[PDB]
Amino acid sequence: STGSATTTPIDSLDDAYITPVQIGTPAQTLNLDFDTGSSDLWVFSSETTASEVDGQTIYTPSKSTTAKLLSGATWSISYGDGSSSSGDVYTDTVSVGGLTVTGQAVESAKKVSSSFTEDSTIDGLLGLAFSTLNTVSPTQQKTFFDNAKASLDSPVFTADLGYHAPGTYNFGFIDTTAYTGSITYTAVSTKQGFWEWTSTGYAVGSGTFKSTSIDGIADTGTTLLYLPATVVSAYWAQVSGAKSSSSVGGYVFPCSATLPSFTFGVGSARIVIPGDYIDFGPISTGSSSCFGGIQSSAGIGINIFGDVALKAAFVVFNGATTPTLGFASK
Amino acid sequence: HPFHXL
Repeated sequence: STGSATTTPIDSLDDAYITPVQIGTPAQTLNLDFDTGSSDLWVFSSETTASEVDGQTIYTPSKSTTAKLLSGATWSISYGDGSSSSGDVYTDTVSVGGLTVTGQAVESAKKVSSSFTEDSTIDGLLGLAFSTLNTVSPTQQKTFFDNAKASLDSPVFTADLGYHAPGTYNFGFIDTTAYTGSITYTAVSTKQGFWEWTSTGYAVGSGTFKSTSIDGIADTGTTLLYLPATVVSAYWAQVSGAKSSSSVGGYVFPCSATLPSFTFGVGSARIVIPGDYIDFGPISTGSSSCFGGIQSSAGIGINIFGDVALKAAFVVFNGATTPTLGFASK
Repeated sequence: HPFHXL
């Protein structure tokens, strides 16, 4: 049992990636934002407040013959976004790329934040962190990957995000076709329930590599690269005009400037993010200030390797008891 | 229009 589904950016900035998943019987196709930094499968639904759904496709549990109320079961999630979602919960058959899982917990939103309502391309989330994080009460649920694991050929999914382009999520196998050279695997701490790992240093452009341990999370659900104040300061110091703004709330640079690449260390390996991935374009329409894709971790308390870093690598989340994280060049 | 998912 394997599964491969195409993931597609929702905008030309690649703010997020959406993958079609099939829920219910017969199937309802929803486009979900695969989030390795949460643990809840949540969807817009027939129960979602009608003043909170704006062109999103809803899951109607009443048309699924596989769908069943988990009586008493309840969810509430809160992101670092400040994003919120909550409601009640169903079990149902869920298929990703032809990999089918029955009795998946499908948490139906009665309530959703502004941030989600505004985002017409996202029909909900598929959380791919560790199940410890999952929110449902009073009985806590498992994640789709955890539900599939035993069925899979290998208990593993890979992430292959595209820059301005589709890519792929594969389940159950490693497409040796899709990367260059060798995969470097590195230790994962599950202790906070994140794909949490420790990077071995960094280089800015064609500079010297600094060996320094940077602890943070692989998160396909976060757009930007979030690194300590020290490292982020070194990066922008290399771009004439870049400064941290109070107003806009992070580093900006003159759109006419030239972003140096950013190198991160995975073991004795190195992954270069091209300076082009670091461009998030004009902070406002018309503006000649442009938003940087590397920002300070100082106010989140965790360093996040978000889509800007992951899109530059072929990433394996080995979910094997001793979980590991692999990086390859692509 | 960035996203930061916990």
